[PDB]
Amino acid sequence: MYTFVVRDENSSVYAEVSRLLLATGQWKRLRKDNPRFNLMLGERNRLPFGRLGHEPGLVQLVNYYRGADKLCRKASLVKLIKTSPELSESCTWFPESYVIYPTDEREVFLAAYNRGNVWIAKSSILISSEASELLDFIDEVHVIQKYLEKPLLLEPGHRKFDIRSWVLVDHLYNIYLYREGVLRTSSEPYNSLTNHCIQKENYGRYEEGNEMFFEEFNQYLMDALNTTLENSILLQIKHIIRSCLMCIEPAISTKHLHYQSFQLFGFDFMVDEELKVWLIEVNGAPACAQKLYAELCQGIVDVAISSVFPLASIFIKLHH
Amino acid sequence: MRECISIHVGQAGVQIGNACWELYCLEHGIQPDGQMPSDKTIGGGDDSFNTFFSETGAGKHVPRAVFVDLEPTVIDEVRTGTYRQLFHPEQLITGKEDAANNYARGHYTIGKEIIDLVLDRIRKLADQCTGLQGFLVFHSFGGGTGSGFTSLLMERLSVDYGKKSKLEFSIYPAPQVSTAVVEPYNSILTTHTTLEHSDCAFMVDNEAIYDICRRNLDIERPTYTNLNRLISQIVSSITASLRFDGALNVDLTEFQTNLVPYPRIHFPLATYAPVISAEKAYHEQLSVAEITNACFEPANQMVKCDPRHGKYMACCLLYRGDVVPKDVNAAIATIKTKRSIQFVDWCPTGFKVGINYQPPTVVPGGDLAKVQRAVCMLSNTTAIAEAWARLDHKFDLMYAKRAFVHWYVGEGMEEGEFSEAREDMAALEKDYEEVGV
Amino acid sequence: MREIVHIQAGQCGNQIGAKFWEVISDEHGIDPTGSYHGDSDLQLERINVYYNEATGNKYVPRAILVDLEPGTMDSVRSGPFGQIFRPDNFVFGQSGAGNNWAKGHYTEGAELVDSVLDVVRKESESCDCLQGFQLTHSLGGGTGSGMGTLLISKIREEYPDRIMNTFSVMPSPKVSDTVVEPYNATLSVHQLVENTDETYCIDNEALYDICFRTLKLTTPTYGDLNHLVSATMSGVTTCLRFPGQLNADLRKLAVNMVPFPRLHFFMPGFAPLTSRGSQQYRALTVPELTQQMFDSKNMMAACDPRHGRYLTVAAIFRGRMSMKEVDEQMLNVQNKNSSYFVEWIPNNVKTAVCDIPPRGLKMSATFIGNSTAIQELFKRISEQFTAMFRRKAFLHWYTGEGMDEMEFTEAESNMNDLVSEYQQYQD
Amino acid sequence: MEVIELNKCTSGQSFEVILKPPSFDPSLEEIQKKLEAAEERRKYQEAELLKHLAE
Ligand SMILES: Nc1nc2c(ncn2[C@@H]2O[C@H](COP(=O)(O)OP(=O)(O)OP(=O)(O)O)[C@@H](O)[C@H]2O)c(=O)[nH]1
Ligand SMILES: Nc1ncnc2c1ncn2[C@@H]1O[C@H](COP(=O)(O)OP(=O)(O)CP(=O)(O)O)[C@@H](O)[C@H]1O
Ligand SMILES: Nc1nc2c(ncn2[C@@H]2O[C@H](COP(=O)(O)OP(=O)(O)O)[C@@H](O)[C@H]2O)c(=O)[nH]1
Ligand SMILES: CCNc1nc2c(c(N3CC(=O)Nc4cc(OC)ccc43)n1)CCC2
Ligand SMILES: [Ca+2]
Ligand SMILES: [Mg+2]
Ligand SMILES: [Mg+2]
Ligand SMILES: [Mg+2]
Repeated sequence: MYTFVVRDENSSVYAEVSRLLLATGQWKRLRKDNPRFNLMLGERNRLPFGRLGHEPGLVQLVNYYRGADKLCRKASLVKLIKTSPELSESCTWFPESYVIYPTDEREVFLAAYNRGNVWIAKSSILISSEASELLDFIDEVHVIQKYLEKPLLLEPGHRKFDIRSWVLVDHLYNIYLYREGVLRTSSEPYNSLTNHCIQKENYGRYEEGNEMFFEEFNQYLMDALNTTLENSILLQIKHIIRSCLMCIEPAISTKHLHYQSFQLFGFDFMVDEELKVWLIEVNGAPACAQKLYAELCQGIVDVAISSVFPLASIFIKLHH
Repeated sequence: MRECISIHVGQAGVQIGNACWELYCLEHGIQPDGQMPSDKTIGGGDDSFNTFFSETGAGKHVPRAVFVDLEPTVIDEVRTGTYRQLFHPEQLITGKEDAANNYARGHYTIGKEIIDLVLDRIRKLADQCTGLQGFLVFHSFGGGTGSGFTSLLMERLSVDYGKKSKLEFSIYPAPQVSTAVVEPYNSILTTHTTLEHSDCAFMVDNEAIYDICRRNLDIERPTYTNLNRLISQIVSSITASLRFDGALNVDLTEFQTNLVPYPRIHFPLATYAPVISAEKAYHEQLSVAEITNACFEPANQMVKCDPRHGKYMACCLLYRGDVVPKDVNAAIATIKTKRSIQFVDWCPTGFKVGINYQPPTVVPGGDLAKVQRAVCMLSNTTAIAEAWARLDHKFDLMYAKRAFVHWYVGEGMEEGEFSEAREDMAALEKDYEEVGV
Repeated sequence: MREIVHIQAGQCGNQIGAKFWEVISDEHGIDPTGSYHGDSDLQLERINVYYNEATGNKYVPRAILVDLEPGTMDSVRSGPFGQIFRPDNFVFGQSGAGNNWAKGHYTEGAELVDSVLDVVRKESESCDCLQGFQLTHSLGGGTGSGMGTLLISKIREEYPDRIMNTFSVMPSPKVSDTVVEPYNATLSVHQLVENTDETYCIDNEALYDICFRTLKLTTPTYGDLNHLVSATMSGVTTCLRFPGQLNADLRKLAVNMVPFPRLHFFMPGFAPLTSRGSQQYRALTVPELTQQMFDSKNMMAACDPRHGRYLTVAAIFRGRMSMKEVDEQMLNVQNKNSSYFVEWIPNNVKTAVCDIPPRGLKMSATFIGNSTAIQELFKRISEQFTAMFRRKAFLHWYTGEGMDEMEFTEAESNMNDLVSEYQQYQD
Repeated sequence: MEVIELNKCTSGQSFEVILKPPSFDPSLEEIQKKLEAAEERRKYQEAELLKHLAE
């Protein structure tokens, strides 16, 4: 049989993945620190990548890409886009961002402030028109980013939202976009944060759990704006996912490594008034929507796990 | 000209020393009886190969080497093998019973009985030197002799040869070819005691050499003869600058100067290419760019690790064969654009390059095919700390239960040396992570 | 170099010891007269480990034959290889021990033990570099159990830095001579815990079960049991007798197999299990060897290894076979049953391959396991000990030789401590 | 890239390429003491065994 260990007890995604592996009958779970495993569902912090791939007679696979944190932290994402020629400082789908320590770019940000001047400051939140206002809050590492003052608003409700997309990158560095996304909506009309936790503090007046899925959102775009989700939004989303992961592939690829890696990502996008998509952040240990846990986790076993360890499509492959 | 003395300790050091001196003789044209016709200065001279070979009046070229093992089986094969005429009996030293894979037995119990004899025989070679510059020490981490006695020898060498450099070629333990379960103990114990006495140490993980022999030499179950012939090629690439005309790494001090800015972090990573099977009927020869690009693949490194997730402090490229500088620079320019090569901030981002026009010599009847150009990269990257993390973890698993500790305490060693040695490794891993992140 | 001095004490010790010298003399090409008539020089490269080379290029075993009665040793000298032994190395009394540990250890055996040490000293002084000693004996009788452990204590006194190894045959009511065997075994086990570095636990319960259940022998004899013992003893000593990549000795075996000094009692195994005379026309595949070698039905100690964990494992494969397939099958056993190997001893399974197969088998495998499940053996004997001792039954045989009940109470507690120490590392 | 310190001989040549500039023992007595201290710990443990055997 195949053997695996579980080192992240708080992962809702891979708790389901463990279940599916056990239900196969061909996967056996070992104790956390047993080194004789085929698959590691590793911890989120200080995952010991240096101890993988040194067991004779065991092909070893891990559910995290070493070095992928550059893409999945607010501070390092801004630096990655600014300093990579593939993304460049002229990148058109990432908002104007500046890293601020409480190198640093205070003077460059002020040269942008003096030169609508509403900005947001966040880290791993304050929306202000005055730089000193949000900056004094920082010192009280953060990143200052241009707040998208003109977002696409759903009707009825005049509501703001963000789009979460789940992306699976396997050991061959195939980029798989889960066909099912979710809109994490705000139940309060926009007045010139869409986090699920903040909304549980109206909530589900318009849809269950403040979550609008792609079939309803597409039908809305057809009825309201005479277009589709694929044409107006998804092409840009697939382009952004492709650009980000192809940029860091030489740094994180395990193609010729002694161990192999896959990882599930959660891309968060913002759509503005003119159906223009902006990348907000990338989550390296994302959760799923309750309706989509079964389908996506089964796809993780099929595409990322059973592809390496065979037994006895819901993804859109982003080619490159 | 300044002489270098090679010291081979334990089974691994002796058998690897056999492969190196066999290769040295073929590279310099020295027959097994010690004769060297191309040496027109009979009885002496200060040529570059005299760094490793002294000369008798009859024209015999004798290695400046001493072989020491606590059991005679391995060195007895040197005494009766092809190159038996090369060494005089005084430089082959054997005890009666070995250290039984026990560091404390090789360092304290048995090592105390033989250390003064070994130094006396080392003193005999040093007396033949007009300007001895230091020692090259070959040994394993896992053996009782290669770990225990080497650390005792390294201590006394610092006492008796204070201003001399000392370099190591150390065999990192791999369970696929090891027959001792306590090798993590011996490795941590010998690294702690030797750390302050070694200026530069080249670690070779048997796991990496084993997989290179399986992958690129198509050898299903590689033997020590397979591994050591490959290891000897890499060692020859590293010591070629001491034995041939050139301007890079011309003395032992330059190894520390060019590769080790931080004294404790003195474990450079060696990468070698190309390794081509001699049974390969049709082989297309690799270019300078292809062999230079192969220096940044983990599958060709002496220790499997990911330099992409570390930082470089120094980097040398040692080419052998048809190589000219303009092709190296064109290769480096392309590799810099495509690969993750991050130096530490307080270091210049660059490469020191050495080219020897003589292509690598391969032992006749061996597994390695003759190639027209090869390269050995010596890079001091913090990624090699991955091997310390692996080893210290295996140490922590056994020592948490005090398993096998009674064998070491029974030889006079105190239990406190275990945690004292483990704490030094904890400081070493911390040093690497400070530099690397 | 690396000489081993062999000692066989008592009826059982001499019967399995004679069979051991019969088997390995055939493997090394030595005929009953000590003259070598083999075909390969691998039989001679490490022949000095067990044999002295006499004038005329005769090979004489470095063996010492001890008993308190002449009966069994006269039959050894009458046996097939009885003339190969140095006649001086026959040391025997006339009274016997009557299956009484006290007679072997304190009265009858003490009269004779100095004579044995004189022969031990004579063999050791000729050794270029003595490794240590191996002793064959039973624990249920009086001579091998009582005098054998007295010998071990005095040998350690004179050679404190040498390795002591024993092949110790455990009693079993399935193959029982007297009712006092649990008494003699419990007294001997404490001596072995203190004064041996390695002990192969050879359980007559397991040997009987193998002959009856697996080999389908309805009425097993001691000859049937010793056929399993000699095949096991040949296998465990292979890496001492033949050259290879390992070239092992007794000390390196103890260093790597014994993580705690008192837990040095090994479970031996063997594959394929063969009855005497019955031939093996098809050889076992490497997967079949590996599966049987770890199977409880192949263990020479009646313990369920699934009831414990393996501290360390040593495996010997003999015959012409793929060394790559041996690695894959051995790694498969550990990777598919990893819960039975303690995780605080990394890579605690080591394997060796020898091209020379034993007699009558093209392929064979020998198992040496240090498992915490060996406690089931000492538990079984402790229960049989207590069942009689709670009524002081049959003690008069021992108090008549000067022993006190307190020495039995101490031996009982010592073996129970050993049991709980093995339970400590099983959790 | 700057190529500096080029040296050529008949056997080969060496040089250095810079892509970017930087961005910013125990005495003999003590050895003999510890070796003899371990020997006495051995001789002590051997003495306790012989005492235990004498009992
Ligand atoms: N590459 C290589 N490794 C070896 C060789 N011989 C032994 N080793 C490794 O060295 C370790 C064991 O150390 P040894 O050198 O054999 O032992 P020793 O130094 O002689 O010390 P003792 O025998 O215990 O007294 C194991 O991990 C082996 O894999 C060899 O010839 N080549
Ligand atoms: N540049 C921007 N312009 C407009 N709104 C923004 C914005 N940046 C962030 N927001 C809003 O703030 C909310 C939370 O910000 P952010 O996505 O950085 O936190 P987070 O890390 O908790 C989400 P997750 O962890 O699930 O990826 C977003 O949902 C978005 O609606
Ligand atoms: N396996 C085996 N066990 C034996 C043999 N002979 C005796 N025994 C066992 O040894 C015990 C008797 O001890 P024994 O050696 O005969 O008495 P001793 O001469 O005083 O040592 C009993 O448990 C027997 O089962 C034998 O040839 N083979
Ligand atoms: C009677 C001695 N014959 C012997 N036969 C074998 C081995 C072995 N030794 C000794 C060693 O040198 N290493 C070793 C390591 C180990 O790890 C758990 C276990 C056992 C040993 N001795 C291993 C394979 C067969
Ligand atoms: Ca000369
Ligand atoms: Mg986040
Ligand atoms: Mg050795
Ligand atoms: Mg009897």
